[PDB]
Amino acid sequence: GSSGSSGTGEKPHECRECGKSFSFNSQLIVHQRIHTGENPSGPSSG
Ligand SMILES: [Zn+2]
Repeated sequence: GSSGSSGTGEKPHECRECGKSFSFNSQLIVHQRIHTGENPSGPSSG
């Protein structure tokens, strides 16, 4: 089972959804499609 750790890396594009980081925008965009794309466990409030 996956684990949890701190300090992943600083990138010019962070995912306010989960907290991920992508050196490039195009990337963060393809990832965010996972939050709005489906209906996970409470993605966001507003
Ligand atoms: Zn995310």
